[PDB]
Amino acid sequence: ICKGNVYAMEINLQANLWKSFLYSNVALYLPDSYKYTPANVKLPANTNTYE
Amino acid sequence: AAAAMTATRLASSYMPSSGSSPSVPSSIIAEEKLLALLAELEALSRQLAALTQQVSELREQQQQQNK
Repeated sequence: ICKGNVYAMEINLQANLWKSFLYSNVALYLPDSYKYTPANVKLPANTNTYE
Repeated sequence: AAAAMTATRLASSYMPSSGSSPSVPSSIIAEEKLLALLAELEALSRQLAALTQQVSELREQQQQQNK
């Protein structure tokens, strides 16, 4: 017997969708000056390359 | 045959290699003065080397005179 309300976690569904839409869109399309790079990765020097 | 055709098109481009290939800024006016500077600056190096021998010869001439 549970003895209490049922266990349950909480998630703001609407806010997460709004953030995710905001990130796949414009958040990822800012000019490169707003972008930085992680410490443990190496990127090619060429700026126009997809990588 | 076409693989060669694209290979030369790739080789003939501004930044052809995914490796190190960034751009470089510069100013033509500053470079011209630098190029003129190195001409005179180098000439001074060899001339000052020549003047050393003249003073070197002068020193030995006096010692020979005062031998």
